[PDB]
Amino acid sequence: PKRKKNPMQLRRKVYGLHFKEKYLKMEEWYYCPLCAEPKKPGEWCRREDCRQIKP
Amino acid sequence: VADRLRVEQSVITSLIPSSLRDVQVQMLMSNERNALNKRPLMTMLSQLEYLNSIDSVFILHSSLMATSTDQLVSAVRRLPSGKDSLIVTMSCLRALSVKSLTSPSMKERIACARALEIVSYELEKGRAVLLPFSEEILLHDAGAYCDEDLMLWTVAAFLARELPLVKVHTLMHSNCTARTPYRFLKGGHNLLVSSRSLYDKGAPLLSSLHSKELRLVTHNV
Amino acid sequence: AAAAAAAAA
Amino acid sequence: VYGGSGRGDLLYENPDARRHSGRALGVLNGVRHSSQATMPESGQLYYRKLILHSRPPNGSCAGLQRHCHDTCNWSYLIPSLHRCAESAISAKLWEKMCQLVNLTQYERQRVRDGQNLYRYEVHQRLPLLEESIGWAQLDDLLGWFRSARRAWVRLPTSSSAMSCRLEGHADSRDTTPGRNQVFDTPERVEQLTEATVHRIREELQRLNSARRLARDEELSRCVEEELGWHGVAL
Amino acid sequence: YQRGGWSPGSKHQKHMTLNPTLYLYRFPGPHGPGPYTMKYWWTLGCFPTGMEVPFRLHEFLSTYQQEHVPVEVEEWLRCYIKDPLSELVNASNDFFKAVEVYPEVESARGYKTLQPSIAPLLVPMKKFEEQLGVKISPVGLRSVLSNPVLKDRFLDDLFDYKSYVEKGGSTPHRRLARSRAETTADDERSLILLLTTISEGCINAGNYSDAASVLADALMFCHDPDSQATTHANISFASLLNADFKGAEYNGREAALLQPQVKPTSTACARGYVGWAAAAAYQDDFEKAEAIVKDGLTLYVGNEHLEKLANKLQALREEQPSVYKQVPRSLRESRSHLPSQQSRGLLSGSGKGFSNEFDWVEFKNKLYPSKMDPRNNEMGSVFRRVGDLGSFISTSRSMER
Ligand code: FES
Repeated sequence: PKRKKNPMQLRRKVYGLHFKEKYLKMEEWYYCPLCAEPKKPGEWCRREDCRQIKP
Repeated sequence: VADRLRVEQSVITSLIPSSLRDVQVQMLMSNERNALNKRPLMTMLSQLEYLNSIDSVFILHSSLMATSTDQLVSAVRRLPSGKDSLIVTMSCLRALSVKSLTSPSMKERIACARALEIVSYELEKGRAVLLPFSEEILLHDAGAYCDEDLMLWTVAAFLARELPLVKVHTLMHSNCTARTPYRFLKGGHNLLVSSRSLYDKGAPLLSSLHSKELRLVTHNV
Repeated sequence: AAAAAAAAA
Repeated sequence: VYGGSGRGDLLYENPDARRHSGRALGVLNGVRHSSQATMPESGQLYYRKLILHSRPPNGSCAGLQRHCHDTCNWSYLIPSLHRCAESAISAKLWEKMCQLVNLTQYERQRVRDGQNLYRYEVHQRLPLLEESIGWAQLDDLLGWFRSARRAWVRLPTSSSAMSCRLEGHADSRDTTPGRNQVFDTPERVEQLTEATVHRIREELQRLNSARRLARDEELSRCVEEELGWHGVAL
Repeated sequence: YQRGGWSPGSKHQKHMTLNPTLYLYRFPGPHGPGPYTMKYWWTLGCFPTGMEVPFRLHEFLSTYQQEHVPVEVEEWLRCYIKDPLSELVNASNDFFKAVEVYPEVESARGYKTLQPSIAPLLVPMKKFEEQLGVKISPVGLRSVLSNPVLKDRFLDDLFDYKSYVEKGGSTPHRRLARSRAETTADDERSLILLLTTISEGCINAGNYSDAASVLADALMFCHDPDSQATTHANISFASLLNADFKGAEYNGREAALLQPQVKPTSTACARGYVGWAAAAAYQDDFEKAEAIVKDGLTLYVGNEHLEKLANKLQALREEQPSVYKQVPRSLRESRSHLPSQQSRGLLSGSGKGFSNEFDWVEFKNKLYPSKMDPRNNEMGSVFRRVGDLGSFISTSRSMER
C-alpha cells in the first residue's frame, strides 16, 4: 500500500514455488475399473461395490 | 529421390547461378528480362527465386527427432500452405541416418527412421527443399569444414544476407548447442570479423557466428 | 373453427 | 511479406503503407536503433525485414502453432475459382447467357468486371496451381475448365481476356523480387492449360458396375463439351 | 473522501457528503451488461436496481413478430408445402454429386495425411436426412469417404438408390400411405445397404453410438426377414461395442428368433447368437453364455465365430478354478472394461467439486442446491430442520424437529 508494482514485480510470485503448487499442478488419475470414470487414488464412490472394494 | 536427382541433375546445374552474392540484384534483373517482351526436383540454389517468394523457411536439424517426429510432422503439415518451405541438407540427412543406425536409444532410432521416410516422401512430392553435397560445396565458405550445425547456420546466414524478407526459423532440439552459434560455434577472438560481417557481402558466411545479429534474424521455434 | 393467434386485425 | 499478403493471397496489402488503420502509428514494434525515431530507414531490406517479421500473424498468415490451411491444394484452388465466377455472374445471368447480343449495360459491365476479377484471381493463384499440377485430380481439372467457362474467359489454347497482356511500359513495372508477379501471364496460362489437358489424358488412361459406367459416360461427355467450348481436343 | 470519479462506475472510494448517491445494488458497467445483470434481467424481468427501464423490443421482434402468422396463411402454407418426391430426388442428386466430387485422400508415407474437411457435404446430408427421416453421422461419412473400398460401396449404393427412386419407387412413402404387408423393394434394400455402410464407417471411426443409431434407422426402414436378421446382428455388435448390453442382448435374441424365416445360406442367425453370448459374458453370466454358445453350435456347427467364442469361453472357464466359482451374484456387473464405457464415464461422470450429488441436484426438470435435494434429508438438508408442523409430533426424538 505504498507504491505501484511493475509486471516483473508481479511475476515474482509465479517465479516462486507456492504459486506453482497452488495453481499449476497436474493431478494423476486413472479410469476406475468399476465405473470407468476418471478417479484419483484414495477417493472412491458411494456405490455398493466401490464401498465394499475400493479401487 | 537419389534416382530423381541423378536424372534431373543437368537442369539443376543449369539453373544454379554463378555468383551467390547480390541475389536480390540478380532476381531484379531476371524480373526485368521477363517483363521485357515439367517440374524438376526442388533444391535451394536452383529455386532461390521460389525461396524468395516464400514467406517462411524452416531449416531442419537432426536433433529435432531425438525422441519423436511430432515437430517434423508439424513442419510438413505447414508445408502445403504454399507460403512456407522446408529446407533439408545433405549433412542433416547423413546425421539422421548415422544416428538412426548407431544411437543407443531405440526411440531415437525409430524416430530418425520415420523422419527419413517423411523427408523422402516430401522431397518426392516436391513440397520440400533439398541442399545436395554439390550445392553445399558451392554455398559453404571457401575452406571451412561444415558439419550439420555449421551447414545449417551457413544456410541461415545466406538466407539472411541475400533473402532478408524470408523469415528463417530453425527446427532443432532445445538441448542442442547449435541454438546459440555465438556461444558454442565461435572461432575465438578474430580481428577480421565484426558484427557487420553478416551483412558484408564479401566476408565469409561463418563470420556471422561471432555476433548475435545472426541469432537476431534467425528464430529457434 | 377457431385458432389461438398472437394478433388479429 | 511475412505478415501481409504472401504467395497465393488475394488481398493486396502494401506493408510499408499504413492502410487499413484507424490510428497514426506511435510505436514501431520492429526497431533496431534509437536513430530510427527520426530515420526509420524503412524500405531498406534489413530494417524492413525486422519490421515485417516483428508484425504479428494476420488472417492470411498463420502462427507457428495454429494449424495452417492447404491453400496450395488443387482441389481447393479450383473451387475457389468456381466460387469467384459464381459470385461475379449470378445464376440468372448465367442461364440467360447460356440460352442466348442483346444485354443490358449493367449486365455487360457486370460480365466484364467478372472477367477482370477472374483474370486477377488466376494471376494470384498461378504459382500454387503450377506447384499443385502434379498431385491434382481429374475431377478438379474438369472443374478448372468448368470454372473458366462459367467466368466466360476463353483460355489461350492457341470473349477473350487472357490473350492480351496488361498494359504498362516495361521500365515502370514492379520488378521487385519477393512479390509473386507473373509478367508473362498469357504464356503461363497457356502452359498451364496444356499441362492440365495432358494430366486429364493421363488420368483417363490410368482409369482405363452401373454407377461407374454412368460416371465414365458423364465424365467423357463433360470433358468433350468443355474442351470443345474452350477450343481444345482430346 | 472522494478519490476516483464521481460516476457510479468509478472504482475508488467515495463519501456520502461529497458524492451522495442512491442505493444501486447492482447495475451494468461501461462495457455493457454482464452475466449477473443479465441473469437478473431474465429472472426478475429488469435489472435489480429498478431504475432501469425494461426494453425488450428486439426480443419481441425476434420471437413474437416472427412466429405470428394469420389464420389464412397458416392454413394455406401446409397446402403449398413443396413436393416431397421431387425434393427427395433433388436432395439425393446433390448429395451424390457432392460425395463424388469429394477429393480422395493422399496416401502419404511416413505419417497420416489429414482427411479433408467435409464442408459441402453437410447441407446435402441435412436435406437427405430430413427427407428420409434418417440421421447420418458426419463422422461415419468422413470415415467412409476416407476409406477407398467403403467409398465405392457407398457410392454404388447411393447411385442405385437414386436410380430406383427416379424410376418412380418411394417404398417408405407408399407404405405409409397404404397404412393410412409386402416385402422389401430394391430402393429400400439400397437404402438399408447405404445405412449399413455408414454404420461400418462409424464403427471404424470409433463412434459406436452413431453406428447403433444408423443401424436402428436401417432396421426401421427394412421389412424383409433376412434384412431384419442382418440388421439386428449389426445392431447387436454395435451395442456391444457401445456398452449397451441390454440392447445387444435384445437384438441378438430377435435375430435368433428370426432365424427360421432366413435361408440356411445366411449367417445372420449365427451373428445374433454370438452377439447374445457376448452380451451375457459382459453381463458376467458365464453359464448363460456357455449355454447360448452351445445352442448356437448345435444350430450351425462349424461357424468360425461360434468356434472362436467357444474357445474364449473355454479359456475363461479354465481360469475360473482360480476363483472356484463364477462372479458372485452380489455385483454381477460391477467391472467396466470397454473404451466406450471409459468415454462415457469421462463425459457424464460426476466430477470432483461439480456435477455431483453435493453440487447441484436435478429435480424433475430443475436444478436445486444439495441442501434442497428431495432425495435425502441429510444433515445438510433443509427438510431436517422442519418438524411438527401442527398435526402431530410425528417422531419420538425430543431435541430437534
Ligand atoms: S467406479 Fe470409479 S470410483 Fe467407483
